[PDB]
Amino acid sequence: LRDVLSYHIPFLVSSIEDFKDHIPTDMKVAMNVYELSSAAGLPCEIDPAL
Amino acid sequence: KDHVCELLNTIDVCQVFFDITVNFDLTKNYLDLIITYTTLMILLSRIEERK
Amino acid sequence: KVARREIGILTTNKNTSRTHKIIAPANLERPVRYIRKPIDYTILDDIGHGVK
Amino acid sequence: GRFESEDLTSIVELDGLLEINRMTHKLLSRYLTLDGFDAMFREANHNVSAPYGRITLHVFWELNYDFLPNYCYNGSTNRFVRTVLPFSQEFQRDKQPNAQPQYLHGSKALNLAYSSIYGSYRNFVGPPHFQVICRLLGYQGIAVVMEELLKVVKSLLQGTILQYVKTLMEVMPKICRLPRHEYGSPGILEFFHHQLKDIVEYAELKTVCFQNLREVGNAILFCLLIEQSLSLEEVCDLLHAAPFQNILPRVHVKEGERLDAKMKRLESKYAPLHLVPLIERLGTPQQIAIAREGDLLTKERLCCGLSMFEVILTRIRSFLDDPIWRGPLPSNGVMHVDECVEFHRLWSAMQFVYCIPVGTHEFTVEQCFGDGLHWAGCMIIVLLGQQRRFAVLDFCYHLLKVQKHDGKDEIIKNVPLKKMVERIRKFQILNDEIITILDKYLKEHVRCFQPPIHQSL
Amino acid sequence: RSMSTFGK
Amino acid sequence: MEKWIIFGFILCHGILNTDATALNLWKLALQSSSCLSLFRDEVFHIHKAAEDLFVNIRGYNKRINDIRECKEAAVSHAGSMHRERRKFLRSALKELATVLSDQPGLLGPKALFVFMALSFARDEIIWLLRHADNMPKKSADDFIDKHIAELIFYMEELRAHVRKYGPVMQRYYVQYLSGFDAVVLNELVQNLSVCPEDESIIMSSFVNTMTSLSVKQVEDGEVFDFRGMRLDWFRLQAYTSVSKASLGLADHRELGKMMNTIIFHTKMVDSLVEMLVETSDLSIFCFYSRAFEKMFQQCLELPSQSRYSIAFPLLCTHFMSCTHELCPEERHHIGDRSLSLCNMFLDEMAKQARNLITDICTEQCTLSDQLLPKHCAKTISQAVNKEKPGVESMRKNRLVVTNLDKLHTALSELCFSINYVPNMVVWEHTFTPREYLTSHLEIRFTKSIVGMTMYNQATQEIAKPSELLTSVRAYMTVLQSIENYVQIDITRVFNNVLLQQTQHLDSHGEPTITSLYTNWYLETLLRQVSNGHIAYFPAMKAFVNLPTENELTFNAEEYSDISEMRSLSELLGPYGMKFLSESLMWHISSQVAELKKLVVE
Ligand SMILES: [Cl-]
Ligand SMILES: [Cl-]
Ligand SMILES: [Cl-]
Repeated sequence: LRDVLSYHIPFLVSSIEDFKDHIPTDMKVAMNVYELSSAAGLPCEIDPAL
Repeated sequence: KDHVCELLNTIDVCQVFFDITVNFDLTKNYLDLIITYTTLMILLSRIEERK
Repeated sequence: KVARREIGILTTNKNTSRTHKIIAPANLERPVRYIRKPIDYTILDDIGHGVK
Repeated sequence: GRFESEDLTSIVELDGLLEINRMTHKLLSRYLTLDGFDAMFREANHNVSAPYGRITLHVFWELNYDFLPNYCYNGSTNRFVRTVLPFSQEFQRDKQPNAQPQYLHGSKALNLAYSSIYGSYRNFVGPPHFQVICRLLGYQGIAVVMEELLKVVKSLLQGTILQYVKTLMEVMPKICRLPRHEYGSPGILEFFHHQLKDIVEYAELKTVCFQNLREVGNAILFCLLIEQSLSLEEVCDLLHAAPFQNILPRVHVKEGERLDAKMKRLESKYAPLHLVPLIERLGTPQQIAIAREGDLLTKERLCCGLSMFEVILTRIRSFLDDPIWRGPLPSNGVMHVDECVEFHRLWSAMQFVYCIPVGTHEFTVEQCFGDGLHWAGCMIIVLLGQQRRFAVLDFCYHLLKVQKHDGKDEIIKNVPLKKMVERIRKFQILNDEIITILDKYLKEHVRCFQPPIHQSL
Repeated sequence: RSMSTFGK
Repeated sequence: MEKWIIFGFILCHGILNTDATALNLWKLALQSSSCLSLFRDEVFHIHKAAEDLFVNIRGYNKRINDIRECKEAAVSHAGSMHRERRKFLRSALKELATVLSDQPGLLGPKALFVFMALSFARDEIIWLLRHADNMPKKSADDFIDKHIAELIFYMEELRAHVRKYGPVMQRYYVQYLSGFDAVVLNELVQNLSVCPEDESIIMSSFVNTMTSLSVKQVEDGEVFDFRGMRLDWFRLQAYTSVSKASLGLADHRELGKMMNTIIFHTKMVDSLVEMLVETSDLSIFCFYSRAFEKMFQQCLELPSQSRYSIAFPLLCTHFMSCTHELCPEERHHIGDRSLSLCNMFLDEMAKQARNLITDICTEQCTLSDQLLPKHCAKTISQAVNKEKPGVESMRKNRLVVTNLDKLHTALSELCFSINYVPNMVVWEHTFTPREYLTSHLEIRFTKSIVGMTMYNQATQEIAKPSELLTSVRAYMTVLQSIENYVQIDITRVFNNVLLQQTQHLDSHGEPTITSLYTNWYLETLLRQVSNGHIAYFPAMKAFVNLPTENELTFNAEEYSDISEMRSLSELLGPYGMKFLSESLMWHISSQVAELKKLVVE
């Protein structure tokens, strides 16, 4: 999924990557950044779905 | 039917001149009315339960 | 943005729209009742040079 | 470098090879710090300090020297194939010295495997090729190619084609009536043969006139087809963006359910996915600005409300300003009828030629030029607004009309009337399709006349 | 709905 | 005129024995038809009824023989005579409509040819219609015209020209009336030596009304009304046609002829709509519905004619013209009938285009499948130890027709008809043909996608994502081309269909490829991993079958490798893949729940 999205929506992925990589931190707010990230196929240290 | 017959008689008395290539409207209406009259009575005769 | 500006020159609006298969009129035709009335040879008297 | 030494059909192999390189980069990046793959690619493609990469430039080079002049379009299958031997114009490319397998697919075995895999793409040009061409060129590459194709079409129309049109127009019979049905189809076929003999015998009619027209036609088809590939590419990009841009599909509605009350519930489920709002909530001003711009670029695609083929045609019509195309004013103050001073008439003569059946072991005009020839001829006619008069005044259409009436079948000047009219019908169906399509994409003041005036006033 | 990104 | 002559001379039969003209005229009409129309579909068989009347009279033995000779003449020759007329009129109207569309200005000077053409074609259609239903066939092709749609279509073309370029015809004839006509008419009136006040008032009125017209009024688009002027000419005919009339029309034939020309000119100004009804109304089909629908089917099944299939729903607009104020009880029935027919026609035209597109997609999916790597196996082996896609497109001769050629032609022809007119109004209801196509394309595409999944619960079979995607892409390519033929937005079609497939259920509560694949990967692939038949190979980035004693019917690697999972992602997107993971996590929750029990224990 990740490779496919980076190909179809590079501009969106570009912002998602930068946004996930450079976060401080609260947990409830991190799950929101992680839920968005994983939806774009980005690997997370903590799996929101799990 | 009555009105048509009365009008047909009046036209006989008036001895009207008919020519499709001259008084088109007069001639056309005259022929149209007769055919309508005719087809109307024929159609009526086909209604076998009218009596 | 530079690339899109370059191809934008070669484009124009594609006037496409979307509607329904069937559009009924605002007011449907009113069912008119049949009423018998005698032959009247005066209904054309006001059309053109009439004769009363 | 491999692509630069092969024809346009090898672009599918290039794409597959690039994807293997991308995979190699990914696998290596787990342990090593390498330049971004895109940065590596653009540098090798010479697309860093230059607007158009080597791939885009080679695509255009191939269009100009191979595709346009050598390919024949098949509208039923939607594929191009190569012309016949005598019309195949060869242009020698400098060979590429093969390197060690690891610089390609990995090994000898893999090189063979993939080589065979992509061998199924070398004998034609279709949607798969166009799909790759779109992806590798991008908006900027497609735009420059289209702009350059216009220059090619303009060069041909105002150049060699114009020259030959003006030449053949004089070779054309000054006037040519459409004989009454009474003469019979056999006699009409004989009449046309005599009236159009000098067009039938013109030596460079196929090698030059048809050839040039085929190139223009192929150029037009490329523009149309490439735009269609681009539309498919855009719509798929948009489908994947939808989830991150709060775009939901229609949901099913059971009893006691209102889409208004449900769609808003579903929108809450995918709320965490709505990108822009999230970044506006937790992101820096810099992140936010970059997000708004990216989001705008992602949602705005040509397929949303823009098209090109219309503009392409519009600009090509402006290439036909020479008075030879439309000819002088009609004598009757309305339209020409018997005179042969308009292009569509010349096209009628040309159509008469290519409708003529050839030997069982000869190649036909369709086997040599494909549909591109007719796309060009019909385009010129449509752009000149001569399609209606062409339908009425065409020689072959008249012959077909009469033959269907008298049902006669003879052999006039070695031309079996029956086969002749069978071919005319085929090209008639083709012409109608093309003309209708062109008119459709091409989507005021009417010249009125004065009634007889009493010499008095 | 004009697309400014394409210079509209 | 035929009914006039036939019934007329029967009513004054006496003249048939004393006048050669009347007889020849009568016989001519008796040779032209076998039955007449009393009213609508009620027909009157001429020769039989005519004979029965004359056999019961006397001095009409010679007429009885005339009838019988005319009867065989009509039965033997009339049918073919009319057939040839329809062939001529198809060419005639086609060329007429095309030339006019090229030079609309000709609708001015050549207005008469338009109404001549419409009248001629209309007559032939109603003649064929009643003889086809009431006369026995000599051969199987008797009274069958498979090209009838073409004739009707070009009638509609002419009708549309008059509705669109009305102002062109209006302008041309207000100039004609205020200019030439007003001059000659006044010139002729002034030279009359005798005419009562009434006759004088009317004729002068003609002149004053004619000279008071101007192109300005047309440019303003005013609503002209010459009903009074037309009825006055009718009156004047009555006043001057009765014997002993001060002004006799029989002595002024040129006045009558000129006046008739002038009256026609007034109609070209304010009666263009009614003239269309008078010369080309085909509401008669409302009472020949069986034949109406039949002619339609015939049109669709014949590619060269399907092009004109739009003519039928267009005819549905005519229906209301057959109604009369004295019989309002039937008006609504006729109305509902025109709506039901128009809808059926448009629906059927769309369904056939749908079917043609489907067959084309199937053809293309086959061509795409031939490009797949699996087909290169032979080539690999033949080179290791020691046709071609595109060949099908190498055309030798157009006379050689492929299945794709047939499908392609049938599609373009039919689409020309579907795209012919943006919309049509039938009994105040607006119909939009292309919306019928759009709707059917969305429905069919959805069905095809789910269908090409080849899903089967019992056998645990499902299509490889890579091959499903390949077919879907082939479909999209074909559909995208439809914009070449019909003013339709295929992009919206794509969005509606594909985006719903990313959900657990589509808008109709039906399973999507997302739900199907999600279920299969869990209940089949992953389940067999737990059964010890499949293992994850990080080396191959895929799940691979193990050499165990199993009865698996699939290869895990062909469903879970990098290319496959990417193909799957293409089809499901973020929505679908997110739904996939959710189902995965559920099974994990179940396992964790059991683990906790073991911990507590
Ligand atoms: Cl990819
Ligand atoms: Cl027949
Ligand atoms: Cl179905």
